[PDB]
Amino acid sequence: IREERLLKVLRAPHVSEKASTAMEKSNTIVLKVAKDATKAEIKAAVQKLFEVEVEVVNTLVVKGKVKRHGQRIGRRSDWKKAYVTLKEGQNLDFV
Amino acid sequence: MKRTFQPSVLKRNRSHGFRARMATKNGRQVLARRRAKGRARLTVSK
Amino acid sequence: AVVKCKPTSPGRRHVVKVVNPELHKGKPFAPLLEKNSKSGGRNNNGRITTRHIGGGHKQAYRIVDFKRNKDGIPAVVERLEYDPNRSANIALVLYKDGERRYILAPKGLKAGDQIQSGVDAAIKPGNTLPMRNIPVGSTVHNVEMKPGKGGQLARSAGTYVQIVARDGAYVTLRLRSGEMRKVEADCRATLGEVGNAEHMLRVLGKAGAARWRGVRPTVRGTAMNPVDHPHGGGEGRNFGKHPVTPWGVQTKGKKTRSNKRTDKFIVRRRS
RNA sequence: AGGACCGAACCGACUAAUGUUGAAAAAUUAGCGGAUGACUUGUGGCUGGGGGUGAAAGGCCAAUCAAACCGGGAGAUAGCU
RNA sequence: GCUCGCCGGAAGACCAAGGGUUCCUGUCCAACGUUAAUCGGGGCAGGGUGAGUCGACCCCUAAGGCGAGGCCGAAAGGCGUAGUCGAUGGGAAACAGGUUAAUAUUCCUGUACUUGGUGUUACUGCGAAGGGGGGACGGAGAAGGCUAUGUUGGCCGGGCGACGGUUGUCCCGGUUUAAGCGUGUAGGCUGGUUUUCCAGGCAAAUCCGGAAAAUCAAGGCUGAGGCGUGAUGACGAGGCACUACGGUGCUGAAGCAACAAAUGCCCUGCUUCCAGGAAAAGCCUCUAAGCAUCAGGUAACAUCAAAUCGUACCCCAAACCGACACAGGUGGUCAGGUAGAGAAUACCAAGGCGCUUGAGAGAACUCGGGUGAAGGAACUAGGCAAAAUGGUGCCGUAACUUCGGGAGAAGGCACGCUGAUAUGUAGGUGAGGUCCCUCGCGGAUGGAGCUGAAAUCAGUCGAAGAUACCAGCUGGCUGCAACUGUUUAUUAAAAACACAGCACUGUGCAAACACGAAAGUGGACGUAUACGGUGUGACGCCUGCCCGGUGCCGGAAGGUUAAU
Repeated sequence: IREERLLKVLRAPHVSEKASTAMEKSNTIVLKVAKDATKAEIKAAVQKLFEVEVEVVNTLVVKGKVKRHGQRIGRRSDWKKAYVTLKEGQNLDFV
Repeated sequence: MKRTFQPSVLKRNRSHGFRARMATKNGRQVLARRRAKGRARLTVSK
Repeated sequence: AVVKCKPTSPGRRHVVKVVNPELHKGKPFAPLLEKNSKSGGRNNNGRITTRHIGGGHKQAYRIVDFKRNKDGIPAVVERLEYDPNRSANIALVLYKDGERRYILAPKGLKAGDQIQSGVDAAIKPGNTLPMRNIPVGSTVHNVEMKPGKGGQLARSAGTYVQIVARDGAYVTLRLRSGEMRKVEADCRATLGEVGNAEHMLRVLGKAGAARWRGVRPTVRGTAMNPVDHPHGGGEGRNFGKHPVTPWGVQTKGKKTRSNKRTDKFIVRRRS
């Protein structure tokens, strides 16, 4: 793979109680990634950018909720969530 | 009792879906009329 | 074995069924089978072009050889089978070289019978040959109307054709309908008759039976409304007109045959 | 063996009452007919209005049918109110 | 929180469809919720859907669709060939336990499995869009083998109990454990093996089919379940510690046996019937073009890959279809106890609910019921509705009949409990032992335990023993229709329609006919014992007269007549 694509994959750390739970207990981190990225590219991109060892990447797609602002009905955008399993010898960095 | 609309997606889309219209002269005329009235959605699509 | 039923239920009463004990119980010969779909009597416009058809049990097309063109090579009769596609029974026969074909099962045929086809063949039932080599007056079935095309005439159970004349290129046949027709002598035919001639005896006894055979109910015209039929409603039971088909053409006696092509062949009408 | 018998699911609709600005634009309750077959039901397909389809009642074709629905001719015509 | 009550072949649990966030938490109460609402499927904010092995995708086709060329058609367009799509069908593989406020066959623990890619090694004739097998198929029936599952006993933990009695033949609870891997049983199917020839399988074939010898009798294929392992593991009543009283952590007994038993599996089997019961790919083999120490194939070990999308929640419904939080409608799956023929019914279990206005009063009248003196259809269009009948066994049963029926005709008799025959019988299952063995999931003997009808005799209670729910009213005469069916969705279910059968008539195959300006298609891959049309409508007895009228069929002599 090209690195240029990589740096475009990973949007953001996902923060929540489930997230923290897996991160502590099972050694796993949770990411909002570009809607189109795949398990290959996420494995690559973490292993590259955080420089730590990925075991496997499980993913899902979150359908955005439907909202009302001032009677108007909008739709929050979709996105993709990735549970990323780290091989155990790793210990977390948050930058 | 059993009413008239028993929904199905595959049915809905084969009957009225975009491609189904585009198949024929008449259908493309429908899609012409709609584009001319300026609808929000032409056909039934998800 | 044509047999009546003891009436254990009103339906079973009039039923006459024809049990041929000699028939093969168990599956046909697969490599000789085809897929067949029922049309509901409906053409490629989906309209009903022929009424009263549909339902019926599912059937598989047995591929029956009407050309009988594998020549001068003896073949022996392995077994008799039931063909759902037609009135008559059929035979599964084995040519010496290792080929099997289905044929129409003629009378006098049973497991073990040697038969054969070609110009040279002996005259005994179940043998086929071009007709100038057939004794005049002899009885035959599965007759072609054009050389090499395959059999068309007398394929039904018990039917047959008598050969009444040989003149030049044209033999004259007495057709089963009673009508004298010329056919060119170079068309192969098959000796004897079609078997299971007792097919016509069997009685259905109950509407359900007819419905298995793919036949749907038939509404008498004069029962319908004046819009649906020419025979039309009336108050109570009323007729008033000469009988016609649903499209208005006169029935009960009107000759509908029109061809000027095939005329030179037909000697005389049936009567 | 059976368009066999008794009988639940299942399919149907014979009577009675209630309901009739309904709990329901065709139901409910109590009984009633078929219930291994001409049965019943799921998914998909086919037949289109001077047509379909009809075990035929002019029934049925989107709660509209002795000729559907929608847009057009169209401001049809109306010695009638 | 406690009692009460309803559903339990559902008012429970899981899906598909359809919906699309309704899921879970916090927070709020205007509107929404037929009342209040602190509550909600309402408002606002946050969280939530984790897959090589579950689905979709994908591979393969059905009906049907589109359809290069092609045929046809004023134009648009119609039909269809090669193709290419199209699941409701065929196609590789994962299980038990643990965990969240909300996902889990996906996460975690353990234990596996499949298909591909590269690699090595050993061996090696590999190659297809062509060939052949396989895939691959109906209804009905039968009943033998089992399992899910349940009941009792043994076992283990606890219990001596608000009121007489309860250290016992007593009471309560648990007695759970999968895929996989090894084994090869009840059963089903089939002769086997070797050699020579034949060209039928569009060309080729060592494979299929055909023929001929030779030879052997066991051989192969299939197969539920059991047993073993999986598992010193898990789960496990409970107990011991702490607790924000919501839970967390540790510890952890027994964990067997007999019997009954499916509608599930063996079984796509077996027996029988006629109405004669999909296609294609993966899959196995044969070779043609070809390629030959290359390539490619076979096995073991290593190694990598298995992409993407769906996954929350509702689905007998307050979330789908009905304008509503609507007494309606919606396919598939699971199927506990006692009674019972039963998935009916009545009462309960697991589990879910009390149907989103109450509170009084206890008139007329309406609705849904219960009971009734004496009479018993006198009611009324009409016994409409109500009542009554109602079960199992045995006895009994008419005219008439197409000999089957009618018939459940009608009518009647016994029916509870307890004891004995027998401290539980007839049967059903079949342990221990002994013998045999081609030694095993074997055979015979064997009868402990376990289960368990029915009857007879004797006694006993009650007005009543088929005590409830449940569960035929019957008979006599006659119209019509033979019969089962079908019909006016939403006032008509019939005597109407269909019907098996009967008759007429058309039609020689490029069939009549039907749909199409045409091509084409149905009729039919049928062929006069076939096909269409009309009438009649089982069966039984029969179907009489009339050709003047209209019609149809035959005739060509004359008379008459169109274009030219």
